[PDB]
Parts: sequence; structure tokens; C-alpha cells
Amino acid sequence: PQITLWKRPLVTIKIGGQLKEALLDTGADDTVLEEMNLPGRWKPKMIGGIGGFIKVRQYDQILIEICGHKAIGTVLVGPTPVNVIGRNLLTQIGCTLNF
Amino acid sequence: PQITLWKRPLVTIKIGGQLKEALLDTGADDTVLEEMNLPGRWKPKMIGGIGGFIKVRQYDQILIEICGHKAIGTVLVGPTPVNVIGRNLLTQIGCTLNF
Ligand SMILES: CC(C)CN(C[C@@H](O)[C@H](Cc1ccccc1)NC(=O)O[C@H]1CO[C@H]2OCC[C@H]21)S(=O)(=O)c1ccc(N)cc1
Repeated sequence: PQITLWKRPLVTIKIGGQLKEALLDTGADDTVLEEMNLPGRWKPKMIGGIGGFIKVRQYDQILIEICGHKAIGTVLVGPTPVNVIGRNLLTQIGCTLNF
Repeated sequence: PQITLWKRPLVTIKIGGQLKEALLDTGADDTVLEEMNLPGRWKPKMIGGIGGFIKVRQYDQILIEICGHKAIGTVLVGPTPVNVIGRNLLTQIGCTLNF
């Protein structure tokens, strides 16, 4: 589809057998999701933006479905104010910016 | 143009007669630039990101050219980790997400 930017580009995703809402975020290097109890091992990481850094748990090779498009890759989990699908997964669904 | 997301969607912008590099950021409502001298009146404001809130100077109705596309709108100046072009200007240059 085509998504205009009048409002936040929020879409439904499916991750770990759960449905959530997330932003399609071209400004996010990596996908970051609200606190959720995913199984498997993980690695500590800190990610920075406006306001400073938050601590997140890095899970690798996580399957996510974004508008029926499947992708699998890194998912960071932590106390983020919003769920963002970052470029690491946006590339996998064929997402481009166009003007 | 059509911009893929294998690397950061960085573009050259012109603001206040100066060239700068900036990130096309669909997850940003607003446009936030690093500390710089901008001609015009400004008001102090707060803006919140992934790591908390920062103090910015709000400049209204500023001319800004993004990759050869003119916009006139609000620009926030403050200690952002990187220059981000948010939706308030992305809409003006006709930017959409497509997949
Ligand atoms: C600042 C960017 C270079 C990086 N950010 C993505 C960006 O889209 C955030 C994503 C975002 C969105 C909402 C809340 C927090 C973070 N937007 C943002 O900070 O925008 C602010 C300016 O406009 C306002 O509108 C939203 C917040 C304000 S980030 O959230 O900090 C981030 C950093 C690293 C990763 N892997 C993922 C995300």
C-alpha cells in the first residue's frame, strides 16, 4: 500500500503470536517494541535518541508479520514509549520513501 | 525519488542559507535540528523522544529545502542526536511510505 504521513504511520504487526500496533519508522535503525516476555536468549543493549538512552533486550531472528508481509530479524525489547518498526525490518517488506 | 532503507535515509537540506545533512524520519512528528544559528524569532519548548524530554527553540514558518523540495514550517533546534526531518515537513514535500 501507500501510507501518507498526515498522521503517525501506525500498522498492526504480529510477533510471538500476539498482535500489536507499531510505527513504520524510517528514522529507527532497528525495531524496538514495548516490554514483552519473549522466549529465548537475548543480549543487553542501549539505544539512544532524543532525550538520551534506554536499556533494551536484543532478540535475534524474531519473526514479525507487518500488514501480511513477513520478516525475520532483530527485535529490541524495552521501556520504549512507542513500538517502532525500524529499517532492519522495513527493508524486508519492500518499504520505500517516495516523493 | 524513491529511497530504499538499507542505509539511513540521509539527505542534504538547505536552511537559513546553509547546507546540512538530515534524516528523513517518519517516526518523528516534528523536525528537530542540532544547535545552529537561525534568523527569526523563537520560543522555548519541550519535545520528548525515546530517552526523555529536551529543551528546544521553536522557530515557526521557516523556509527549508529538502532534496530540492521546498517546505515552510516549524523547526525545533536543540540537542538532538541527529538532524531529523519529521512528518510536519515530510507531508509538505509529498513524502509517502510504500510497500
Ligand atoms: C531520533 C531518531 C534518530 C531515532 N529514533 C526514531 C524516531 O523516529 C523517534 C521515534 C519515537 C516516536 C515517538 C516517541 C519516541 C520515539 N521519533 C522522535 O524522537 O520524534 C520526536 C520529534 O518529533 C516528535 O514526534 C515523536 C517523538 C518526537 S529513536 O526512537 O530514538 C530510536 C533509536 C534507535 C532505534 N534502534 C530505534 C529507535
